Amino acid sequence: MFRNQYDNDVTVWSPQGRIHQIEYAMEAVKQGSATVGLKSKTHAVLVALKRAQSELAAHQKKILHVDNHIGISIAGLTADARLLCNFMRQECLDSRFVFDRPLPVSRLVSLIGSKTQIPTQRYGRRPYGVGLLIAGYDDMGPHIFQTCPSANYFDCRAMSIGARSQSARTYLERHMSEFMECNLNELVKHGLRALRETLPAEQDLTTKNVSIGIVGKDLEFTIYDDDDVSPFLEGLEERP
Amino acid sequence: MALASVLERPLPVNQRGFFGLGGRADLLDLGPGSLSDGLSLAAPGIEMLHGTTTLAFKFRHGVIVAADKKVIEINPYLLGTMAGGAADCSFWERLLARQCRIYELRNKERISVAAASKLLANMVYQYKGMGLSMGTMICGWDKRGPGLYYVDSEGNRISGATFSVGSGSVYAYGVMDRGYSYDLEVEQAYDLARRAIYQATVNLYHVREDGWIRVS
Amino acid sequence: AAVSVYAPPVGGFSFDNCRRNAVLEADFAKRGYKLPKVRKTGTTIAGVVYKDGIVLGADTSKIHFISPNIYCCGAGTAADTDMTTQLISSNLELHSLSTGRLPRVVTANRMLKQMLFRYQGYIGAALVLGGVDVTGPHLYSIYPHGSTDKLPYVTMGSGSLAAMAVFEDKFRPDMEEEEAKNLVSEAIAAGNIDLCVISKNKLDFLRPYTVPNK
Amino acid sequence: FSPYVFNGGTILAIAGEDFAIVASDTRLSEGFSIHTRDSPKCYKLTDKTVIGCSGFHGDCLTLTKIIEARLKMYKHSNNKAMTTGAIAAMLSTILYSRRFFPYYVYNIIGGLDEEGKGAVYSFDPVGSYQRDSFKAGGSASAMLQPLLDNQPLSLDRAMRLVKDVFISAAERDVYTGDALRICIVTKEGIREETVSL
Amino acid sequence: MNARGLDSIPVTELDLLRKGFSCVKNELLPSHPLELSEKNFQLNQDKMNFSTLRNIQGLFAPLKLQMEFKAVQQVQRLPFLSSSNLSLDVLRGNDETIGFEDILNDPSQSEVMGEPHLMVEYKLGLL
Amino acid sequence: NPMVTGTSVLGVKFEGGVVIAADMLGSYGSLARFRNISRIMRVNNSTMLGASGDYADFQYLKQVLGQMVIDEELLGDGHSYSPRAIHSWLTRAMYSRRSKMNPLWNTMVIGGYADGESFLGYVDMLGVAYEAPSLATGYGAYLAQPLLREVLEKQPVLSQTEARDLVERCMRVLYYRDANRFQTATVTEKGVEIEGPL
Amino acid sequence: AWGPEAFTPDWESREVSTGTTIMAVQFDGGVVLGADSRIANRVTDKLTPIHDRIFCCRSGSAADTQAVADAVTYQLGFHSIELNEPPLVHTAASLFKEMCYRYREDLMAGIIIAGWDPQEGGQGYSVPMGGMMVRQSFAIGGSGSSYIYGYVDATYREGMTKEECLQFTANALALAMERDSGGVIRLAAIAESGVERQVLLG
Amino acid sequence: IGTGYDLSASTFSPDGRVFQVEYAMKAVENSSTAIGIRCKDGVVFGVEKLVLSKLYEEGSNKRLFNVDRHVGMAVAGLLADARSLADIAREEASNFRSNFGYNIPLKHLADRVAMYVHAYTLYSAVRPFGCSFMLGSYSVNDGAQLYMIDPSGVSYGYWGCAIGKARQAAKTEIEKLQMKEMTCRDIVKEVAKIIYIVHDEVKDKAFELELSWVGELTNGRHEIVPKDIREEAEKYAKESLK
Amino acid sequence: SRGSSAGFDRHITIFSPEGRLYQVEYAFKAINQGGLTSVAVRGKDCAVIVTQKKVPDKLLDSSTVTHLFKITENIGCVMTGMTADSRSQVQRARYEAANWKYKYGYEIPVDMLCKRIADISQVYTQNAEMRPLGCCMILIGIDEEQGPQVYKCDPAGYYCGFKATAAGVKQTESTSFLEKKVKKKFDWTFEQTVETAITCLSTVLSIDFKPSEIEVGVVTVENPKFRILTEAEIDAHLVALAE
Repeated sequence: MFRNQYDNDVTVWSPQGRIHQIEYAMEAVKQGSATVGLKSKTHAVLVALKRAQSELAAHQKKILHVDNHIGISIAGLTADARLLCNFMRQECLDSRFVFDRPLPVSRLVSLIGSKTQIPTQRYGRRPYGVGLLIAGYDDMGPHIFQTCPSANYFDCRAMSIGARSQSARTYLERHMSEFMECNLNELVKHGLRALRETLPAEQDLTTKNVSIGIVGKDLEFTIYDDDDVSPFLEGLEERP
Repeated sequence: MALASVLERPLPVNQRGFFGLGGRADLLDLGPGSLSDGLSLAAPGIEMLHGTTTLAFKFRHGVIVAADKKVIEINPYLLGTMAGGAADCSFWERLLARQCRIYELRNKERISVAAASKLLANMVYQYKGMGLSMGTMICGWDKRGPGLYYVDSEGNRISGATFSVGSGSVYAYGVMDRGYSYDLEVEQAYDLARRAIYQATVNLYHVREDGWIRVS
Repeated sequence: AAVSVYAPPVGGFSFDNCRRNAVLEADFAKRGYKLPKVRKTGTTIAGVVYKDGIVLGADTSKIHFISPNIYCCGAGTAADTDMTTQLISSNLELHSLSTGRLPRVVTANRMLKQMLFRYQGYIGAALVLGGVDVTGPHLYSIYPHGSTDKLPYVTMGSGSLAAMAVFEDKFRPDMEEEEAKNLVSEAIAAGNIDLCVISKNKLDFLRPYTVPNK
Repeated sequence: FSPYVFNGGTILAIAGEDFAIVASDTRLSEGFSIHTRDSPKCYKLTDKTVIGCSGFHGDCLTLTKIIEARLKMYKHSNNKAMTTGAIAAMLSTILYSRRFFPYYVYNIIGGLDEEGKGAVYSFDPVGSYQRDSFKAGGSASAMLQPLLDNQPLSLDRAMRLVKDVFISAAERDVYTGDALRICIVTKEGIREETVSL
Repeated sequence: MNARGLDSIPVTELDLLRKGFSCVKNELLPSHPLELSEKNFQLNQDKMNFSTLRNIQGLFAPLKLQMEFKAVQQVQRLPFLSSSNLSLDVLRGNDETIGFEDILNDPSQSEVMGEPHLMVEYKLGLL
Repeated sequence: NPMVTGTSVLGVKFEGGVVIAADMLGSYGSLARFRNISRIMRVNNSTMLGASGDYADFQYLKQVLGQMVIDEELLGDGHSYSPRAIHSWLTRAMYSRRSKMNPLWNTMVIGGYADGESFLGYVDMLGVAYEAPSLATGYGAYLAQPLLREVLEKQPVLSQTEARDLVERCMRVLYYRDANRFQTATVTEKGVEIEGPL
Repeated sequence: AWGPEAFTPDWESREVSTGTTIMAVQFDGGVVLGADSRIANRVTDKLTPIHDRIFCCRSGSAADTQAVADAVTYQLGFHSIELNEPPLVHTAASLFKEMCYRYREDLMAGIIIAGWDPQEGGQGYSVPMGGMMVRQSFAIGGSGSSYIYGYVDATYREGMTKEECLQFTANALALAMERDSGGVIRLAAIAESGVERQVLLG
Repeated sequence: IGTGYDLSASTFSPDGRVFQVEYAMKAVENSSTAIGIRCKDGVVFGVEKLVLSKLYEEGSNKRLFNVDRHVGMAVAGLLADARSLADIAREEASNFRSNFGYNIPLKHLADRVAMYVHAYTLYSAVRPFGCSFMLGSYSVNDGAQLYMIDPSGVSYGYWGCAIGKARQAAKTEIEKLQMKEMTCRDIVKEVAKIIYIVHDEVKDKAFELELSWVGELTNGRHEIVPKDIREEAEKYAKESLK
Repeated sequence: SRGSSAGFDRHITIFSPEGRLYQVEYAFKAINQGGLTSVAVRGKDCAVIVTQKKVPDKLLDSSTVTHLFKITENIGCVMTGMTADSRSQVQRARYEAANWKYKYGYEIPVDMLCKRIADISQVYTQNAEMRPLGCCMILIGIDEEQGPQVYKCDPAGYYCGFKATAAGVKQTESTSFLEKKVKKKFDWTFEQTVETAITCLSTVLSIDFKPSEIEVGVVTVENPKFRILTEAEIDAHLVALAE
């Protein structure tokens, strides 16, 4: 009742010391579709669920390509995702050109956070309404990072974002102790089983609504779509 | 960094790595850029066409241009010739072709010879004295009949019924002046052009209503 | 309204006739003609610091006015000397009006030095500056490139060698006013004569500043 | 202060019906002194194109880095690898971007085209280019072009010819290296081997 | 020390009556050694003050000065009329000194002036 | 406007790392009175740098490089600059400064030992860079490069003591060419150790 | 060529110099700064005070050196008020070096700095043309820098008394000035108790 | 009551107060408690770090930064503002070292950062920061030093400080220590014990203790506490709880 | 800028129907938020500044809590009001004094410094983007021809020179006491000035002072440099007053 005056801008503090527009922007992440990202001792895997407007339209793509060793997944708005992807690509390109070395994922995500913090303090701007999942590989091994509209980033070992991702998070927490020993197979399967918990109990996963991205010790970032996903889907069970 | 963003004027002082009167500021941005196009400011062997002779004249049935490649096909309906610096001719005539295509797309009607020649002269006039060297004859056919113009890097732009530039310019020009005639058939025009280019010391083009063709 | 104007104009010096004059002078010299020249002043000037004041001398007025207690002499290009002196006088009058008391010699010296250094020595104006303030008498020497120099006696002009020799021969610290006047007159004549005397007894530093007449 | 320094080198290119050959020496020098005896001047751009440049060394390094960055940009934007003709046109535009302060570099591009045949392009420090069947560049191009002109072939005879041309040119030139590198572009990929000189 | 200061030929691939009588070659180099120095005196002075203030005190001081300048320089007349620049002069410290920019070529009595809408559009960045 | 040469800097590669020797002399022109100044920099645990040319530019680059190393080690994420990264950054900086006709008058030699493999690079004021088993820049550049080149050609693999002796004898020959002090630095698995003056 | 041999702009020989001679010598308790006289002048002070215990001497163009000294005095005073402590000689030397190095292509300025601070005692720094910054036991600049360098280097010893240092500096300056001139030599001894200036004539 | 005068940072209440700054200071009390104690020969920090889920790594979203080689920092409040202020402090220290060639004194760094924070409470185009932080350092010629800065822009020197949700109880517990006559090895255990006492388990499921000191033991360097000492301190605190 | 609030009371650039600005008056009210009082007295050959010192906590470091600053080597200061605003204005004053010295070649006078600060502060009153600072500044110093000088400026941009001024919560009572003393007699020595300055605050606040509860800064003709007295000297003065 008393909140109507203090929730119209990001430059106004509420009498309880809260910025309501940041909390409102954090709710745009739950407007997308579920995404799951996990890692092992050698590889890093991203799994995403695609939606389509109608039966006569192609499914929207969720997994993008940033560099030979970095890839991202999107859940939220689209324009913000495109802008952030352009920024990531430019930074990686500049670092490689200048130093003849790949840009570390930690430095890249720190740059992302520093850039995203600004529009939450000045007038005439709005926060970025997008959440990302970043998978990379460098001298320290595989990495999985999560980004938030509030300019906050975390270093995870397995994370899920999107709509109705609580089930995926619960499954990942339950099966966390077996991830570090699995090879690429059964790791993609753990990811797919985690993603399958976000669906109604009647329907299953086909080859036209899943995307997979893998980066490893000596394997560059690759995206598998449509018929390329069948080998990973052959061995799944009947949704126990 | 929100206070510095409000001031819409990025000074080197507000950036990182600044100390003293200078600092680690000019050594920060060393990337390859994103997207633009612009010639560099002023501070080896440059290929130039020296032993080349060209010839062009217009008559009732169109424009005939011959040379000894050395002729640029700008459009299906426009023709050009190079003399001097090859790179400059190629670059600026590519720009002219792009401009003509833009005009046709916008206005749904092909550009005229006079407009194209004026555009080329305007583009090449901005860099007078910088070092550019080019000489071009532009041929075409539009709603006002055949056209023929001469454009160079000195700002000259003239129109006439007979032109010739090259090492053997004098002899060929004299021959085709002696043998010229406005009411001339295509075969006699071909013979006159061949004889003139032979006495100058073989390509041959012919512009018509609906685009140019190659004779030999 | 002009159809070729995009931004408002500004003030200051104008460099429109630089290249045109550069080629025109060469052509005229090649064909052997004459062009107008710049007026110059080269008469000798001098100054000395006696017990309780400053004595400035010049030969034929040529002694500029900067303040009731500060005076200056110039040599070089007449227009530059006049302009610099007038600008400094106006700025010092504004300063005195704001601060409510008579100015200091060091302030004028600093302003002149910074101006001359700013214009990179293209404004030819060699000056002899002297005055008296609460601290005491002072005398300076400024040069066209912006370098000052504080001395008890200075000379400038074509015949400055004889004057400098006379000063070296017959200078003594803390002399009387008449002796200083005679010394300045003799040094100037060794190269009519105008003398300016600024004495501490004719100035009051305990009263509010009031604008003089000119 | 001269911002230009000449470094020796010699490059060659032969175009075949289903193959392309690019070869160069491996010496870096400053006229009298010898910098290194191992410095190949052939760089692989994609799986079907190779570029070889000689002249001022710093300009060569900068040009190669810029070309690679532009290739990555195009691949990201258009979701496919760019062909040989597009590379040639882009390089011509890049070179003409500095008309009033030119790169002191001579380039030769060799590779396969869309139809699967050999293609060779030769440039000038300003940007003019054209398609050829065989081209020789570098310092010793003037004394090497007539030999090739007075002398399409199969892969083995072309390799034999390339070997004899460089062995004859090295003995009469003061900038040729102590080793020869040959890059072969075919439909199965790219392979290269070094021949001692 | 305030007076000592320390590849832009675009091709349209990103009206000739309005602009004329200008070539790149002549504007490549200055005509006099004092031309650029005099044209950019105030900018150089501001840069020097910002540099020394940032090196001695910190980031806050130059940022506050620039913020004050920007805020006070937004309440002026439209560009086709002459303004007084009172508060900007007070903040900048030039309220008690006279230079050569004030007594030479009074900008309030200029001999040329363009159309109003054109200048307002040019200042906004549209043209 | 007049130009004078610079002091001599030497470098060789051995089994465990690299050896660099530099001259303690100030300058060969009018600055000969600024004697006993060091020209060898330790960048980090696996990189050392030697310079020959103008001293003010050397000090400026020393400041910048030390600040960069401190900045990278503050984060503590486990990543450090390799010798090749320093080589590339120096080459780009030299080329960028040259393109504006305001070059940095220097000629650097970089040595390091990372991942069990030695490194040895060369950068000048024009942006020319390469790697060689041995390098020599300065007053006796043409009188020392062929000697080291042939010595290393005879024996491709050299030990630490042999490399040190070769450097010492080359410096002795250079002094005998025209008639004092120098210092030597070594990079190996232990780290960067500097001994001098001698 | 210029690549492998690492050629140098050689700043000190850009123009011929016929100025005075300046010297700074360190003794146990502090530093002694002196300058000679060698047209007009002969009543001019060649020592410019930067602070209460920091001085400097200039070589090269007069206007450029005076402007640099004025700016440095500004910056040092501001910094000392800000930090609330007496300044250090190293800070003044760094402040000189910044402008002497950034403007090496525009000004002809050579500075020598001498002073005393409670943390490191008497110090003397040299900032010749080009921007070099080196601390030395004894620093020589001007015109006799080549004529008296050998004698000064041979004769100089470790920390001595103030009077002996003054005598040594006076002797070196006199030998520098009588090269074949003037008669006025100015000296200044800087210690903890304060500066002690004196002039030698005849 | 300041209704109507609390929508901008450039508006004065009828009794002479700015309410946006007060709301910003109120916002700090929404985060966990961090304490810092200055002792005879060093400074030791301690942060009660809550755990959000078990899917995060060990070193995620830390609250102890390394501003320089000799300066530590502990934050409380909004995290993004804390990262921004840490970047600002690093830049200031680097600039001072580059200009003057030696390590920046702690008081000067505190003054610089405090003025930068205060500059945001003057204009209507930005909003005040929402985080507090503390700085600590040690050197042979100066000794240990500790400072606090709050969103209004006021800095002071302290012998023992506490910021966050439960600063009152933490201050009460600290005020019973003779920190002037003890050593870092004897202060780590006290810091851990105070953190454990202050923590409330009903409204907070679990937490991880975070510690770091700077002083003579580390030779003037800011470092993370070794794992064994952390384990010993935690065991002692748990025993003292009983 | 996000606009201007509507009302005769909620913005700086809006005149009341009776013709008065209220944000400036509210800034004046903001001075009394600290709760301290300051007194400045000018003597025959000296000037003295006295102010309170409140240290509420026991974990605080009393060495870092102060309100007497130093602008130049011969100018003192004392601030009342918001701490951060006071410190920011002190930094600005230091910069202005340094700039004046560089530009004119000699030390800035006290009245000139006060006028410069007031002129800067007036601009915040006539623009919609900036707000006044809630503090007041008192400066002391010694002139060449004239003796001691005491000056004061306020958030509105008005400055004046006084013989004995005060600021804070007890400004009115301090002013009345000082008026009575000055009207009675003004010829004071160094000892008398400090004694009366302490006595005014003591008799207004009705507190028997302690050496650690006040701080004093003096300027004298013999030693024209700003100096802050120590606890021993303050205690000696207090003992002399008590006896």
